[PDB]
Amino acid sequence: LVHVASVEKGRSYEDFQKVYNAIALKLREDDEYDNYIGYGPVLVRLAWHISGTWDKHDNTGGSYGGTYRFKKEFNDPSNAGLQNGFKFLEPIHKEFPWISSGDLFSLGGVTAVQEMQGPKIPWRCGRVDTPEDTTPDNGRLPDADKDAGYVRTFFQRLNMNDREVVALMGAHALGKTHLKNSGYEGGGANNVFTNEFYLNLLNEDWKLEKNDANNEQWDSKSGYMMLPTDYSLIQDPKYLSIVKEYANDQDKFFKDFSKAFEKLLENGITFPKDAPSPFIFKTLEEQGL
Ligand code: HEM
Ligand SMILES: Nc1ccnc(N)n1
Repeated sequence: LVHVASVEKGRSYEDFQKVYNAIALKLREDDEYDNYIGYGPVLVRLAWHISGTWDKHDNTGGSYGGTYRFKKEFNDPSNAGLQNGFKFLEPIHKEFPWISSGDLFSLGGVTAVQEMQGPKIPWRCGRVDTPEDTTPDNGRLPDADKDAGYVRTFFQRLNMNDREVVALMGAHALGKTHLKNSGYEGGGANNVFTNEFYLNLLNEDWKLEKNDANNEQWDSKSGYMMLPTDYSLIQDPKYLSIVKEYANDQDKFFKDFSKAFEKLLENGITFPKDAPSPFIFKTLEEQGL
């Protein structure tokens, strides 16, 4: 099963920069969302969830087909809360109706990372909407209650190694958990992309507590929170070494995150040899906008 990237007809970098800018300007405007976190974190999560259905064994799922637009996927319990991100992107899609759904959802993630002062994430266009029957069944996204071995095995299906997994999980500095979405609560209100996930894991005093949904999570008195799967990164000796590395090297974390996140967003896609090079979008700030 082969998904060949096909550039939206006649479109070029400048077209996609316009879409980036519209997302970025709406991120700035709609600042009240989720007690003033804004939509950055939820858009990052959306990009990851639409990508994280991929299965390397058969090339099912993945970002290419834009299948999150179909009810089976939209309604996955694992996706509860992402409807907020989809509704954010609706007016962007109306303005730019030519962009494919997978391109839009993945570009939303890139835009959010960059506008939150994260690394540049190169991004390629050409995902093509596929029909409803290509939607992957629910259950491909990861559970949060499990341990390091679960996380390691889980990510092999997405062709991610230990460094890639630990880098990707640094996104858990962003936003928060919401009890009514996932059965986990808390984390604060951060909307700046930094390496603080790693620092927090290493330097906070963590307690294993039960939340109001009767699930265990790790809490600190400063207000940070780690899921069991987050905390597993300091329980496993191989993950812990990498956590330490990123805690101690912001640039290294940014570079490794960028490469893993692009990879995630591109898994499953065949780029023809004469496809455009990846685009690196300017932030609003770099444009003086
Ligand atoms: C073992 C892997 C992972 C597990 C089990 C997991 C689980 C979760 C859970 C349960 C939440 C809370 C959702 C809610 O209640 O609203 C969450 C939030 C989030 N996740 Fe993950 N996650 C994983 C990996 C990732 C990865 C790889 C990324 C992206 C690179 C990511 C990005 C985020 C973001 C940005 C949020 C905050 C959402 C918001 O503030 O609305 N997660 N995750
Ligand atoms: N453990 C997590 C996951 C996502 N966001 C925050 N603030 N904490």
